[PDB]
Amino acid sequence: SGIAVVAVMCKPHRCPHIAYTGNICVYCPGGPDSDFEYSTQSYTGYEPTSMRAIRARYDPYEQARGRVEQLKQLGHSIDKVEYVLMGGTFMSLPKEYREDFIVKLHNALSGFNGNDIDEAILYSQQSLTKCVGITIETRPDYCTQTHLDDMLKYGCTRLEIGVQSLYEDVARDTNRGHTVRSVCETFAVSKDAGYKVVSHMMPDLPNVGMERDIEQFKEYFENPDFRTDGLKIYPTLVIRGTGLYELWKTGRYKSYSANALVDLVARILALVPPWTRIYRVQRDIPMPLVTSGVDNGNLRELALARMKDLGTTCRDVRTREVGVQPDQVELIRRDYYANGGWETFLSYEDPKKDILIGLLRLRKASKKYTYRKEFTSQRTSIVRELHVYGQHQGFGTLLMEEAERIAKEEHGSEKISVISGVGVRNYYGKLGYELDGPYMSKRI
Amino acid sequence: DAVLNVLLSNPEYKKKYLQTIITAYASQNPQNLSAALKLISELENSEEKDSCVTYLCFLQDVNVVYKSALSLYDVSLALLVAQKSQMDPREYLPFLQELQDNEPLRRKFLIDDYLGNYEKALE
Amino acid sequence: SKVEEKKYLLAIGGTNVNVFIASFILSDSGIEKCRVVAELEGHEDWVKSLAFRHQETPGDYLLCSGSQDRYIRLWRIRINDLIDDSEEDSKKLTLLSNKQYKFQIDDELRVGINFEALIMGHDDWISSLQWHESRLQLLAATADTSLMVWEPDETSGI
Ligand SMILES: C[C@H]1O[C@@H](n2cnc3c(N)ncnc32)[C@H](O)[C@@H]1O
Ligand code: SF4
Repeated sequence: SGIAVVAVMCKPHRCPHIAYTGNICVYCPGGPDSDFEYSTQSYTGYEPTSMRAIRARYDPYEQARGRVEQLKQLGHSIDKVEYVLMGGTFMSLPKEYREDFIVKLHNALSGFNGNDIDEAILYSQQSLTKCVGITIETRPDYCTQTHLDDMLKYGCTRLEIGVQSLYEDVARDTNRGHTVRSVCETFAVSKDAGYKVVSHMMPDLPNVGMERDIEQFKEYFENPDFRTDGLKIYPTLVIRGTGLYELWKTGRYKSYSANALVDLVARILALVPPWTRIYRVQRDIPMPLVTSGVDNGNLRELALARMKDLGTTCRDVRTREVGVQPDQVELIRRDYYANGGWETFLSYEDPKKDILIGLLRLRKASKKYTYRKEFTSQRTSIVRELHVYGQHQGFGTLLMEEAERIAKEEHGSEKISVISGVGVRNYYGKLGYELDGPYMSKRI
Repeated sequence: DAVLNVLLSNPEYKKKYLQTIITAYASQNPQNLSAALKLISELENSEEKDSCVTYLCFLQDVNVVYKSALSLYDVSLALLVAQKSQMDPREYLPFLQELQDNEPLRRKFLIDDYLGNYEKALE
Repeated sequence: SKVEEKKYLLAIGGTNVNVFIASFILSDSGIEKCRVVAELEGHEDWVKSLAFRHQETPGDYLLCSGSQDRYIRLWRIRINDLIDDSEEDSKKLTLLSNKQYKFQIDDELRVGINFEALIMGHDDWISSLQWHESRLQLLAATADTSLMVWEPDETSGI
């Protein structure tokens, strides 16, 4: 089996930082103020997801339903689907459009027909084709206390922030619109609300040279400010109508050769700690559109082969699973400090074959943060995801048995709380948990 | 055998731990399914024939259980096994109906031609 | 719908794989003895539409139960003194799927609900269900812009 990934795009709109800056990001292609016909921001219209959107005319009930039943004409036999939103700055849209968007995302699985956001998720809880999560990408200045609890009502569990640089000059000179000391503060309120925080990083930006790229990513996992649970490596591509195309035209910006770039990402993956995953090493842009930058579309395996003859194994949690039988497994945990709280990473491992079975995240709720009403009347601890691959069945109930014993004793908590998605709310109701708002919690 | 040596002696051990007796037989190399499916037929109190056969058909293929439930000559037990077997109900249910109305000794010849117990059929 | 003087039957459906049927007796002021008495299994997904057929034969009529597993399972409700008695020592190997539900409303009106037919197809979820005023057809509307009439043909039964 597995998890079905259905990607939808919202209405093509303008970012909200075009007003007070004067324009959008230097490297961003596409959008309404471009030459691509009827394309969402940061897209070209020639992508296999972005071609299903234009034929659907961005109708969320008809875009998602055509994608779901397409994947079962191939015969994947889907019953657990995780939505992901992309394109634009979805939380910058008007409030009466965003809530009606998410409602028809749920109606394509349940069959309920209505417009109340507070009632559509209740019908979606007893659905049989169920939603395990919704990924919504946004900007770091749109994760305030007003926006983070709107995502809890929508059913969102994972959110993605474009960081793309850890230097102050790069976020200024590329007209990014925020500061790097501001994104390290909104990571803290997001992880204490219970979200899986994934960030985006971009090598080969302007004015960041070859050597500055490797101390950029060494800092990203040594500093306890960031230490997130995921990355999407997006190397810089020069596109036709972008802002950096004129820098390529007048000879004031040149890119990497495709022997030093694959050497770079063979060193970046060497520093990846075992609690984070690398979703993408490059993005799906058809190479006839791109002028300079990445030549081919096979940078993933060319990076794994380049670290074969360096002796270094990429210990990535996207790489280290069954995809070879364990025959045995141990229980280990890892403890790191991330941006205000004590994160732990429980997993079942084999140190010989280097393969993972299950994993879990858990966080002590800090005191400088955590504005939520349910997490203030007493000292609580937040479990953030459970993710078991595939007897080989009781790995879920073992990770919940251990995360609860470690919360009463070592955290000293009176309540444990889950950020389970709507379709998987019934798996926790059997284990003694009860719903209180967005969370599925229990007094210890 | 040693597990079955203790909890087949007391009357109260086969009350609480009646479900692990089903695994204790059905985990052997002789595969003693005929003694597991014998003590199910004596369960007269409630619907626990349903809750035990749905556990015996998980750790074994169902038509392997169906042919063994058919062999101990009680036809009402073989009906409950066949409904769990994703078979077409137009095939086995007419075959089970012809076996019901005959005489008992008439049945024990008809039941053995199906399975391959030709000498046991001939007796 | 109604049965014969004041006794009604209501058919609840939604959000699970089963069909709920209740009953209540009328009175001069309101109703009483309102309770759930049946629990109809057989489906695989939610039940989107269900409707009663008019009582053509006195004491015998049908029941359509459309659902979200693309199936349009039917039922059949009979009356007092026509119950199709079963479970006798000369039993018929009853095939427990056709287990012939049975209850009483108060004491003097008891019914029997069994399974009748089962239809595949429809290629997608079905929306709305309609019977006919006189004949024995059935209209079904689906979610893939289709609309088809179902009819029991002769010499086959199905
Ligand atoms: C919306 C996502 O798209 C990525 N993104 C934006 N522009 C480019 C480009 N030229 N090349 C690669 N990735 C890009 C951003 O880093 C953001 O994470
Ligand atoms: S990068 Fe993100 S924000 Fe900057 S323009 Fe492209 S999409 Fe809008």
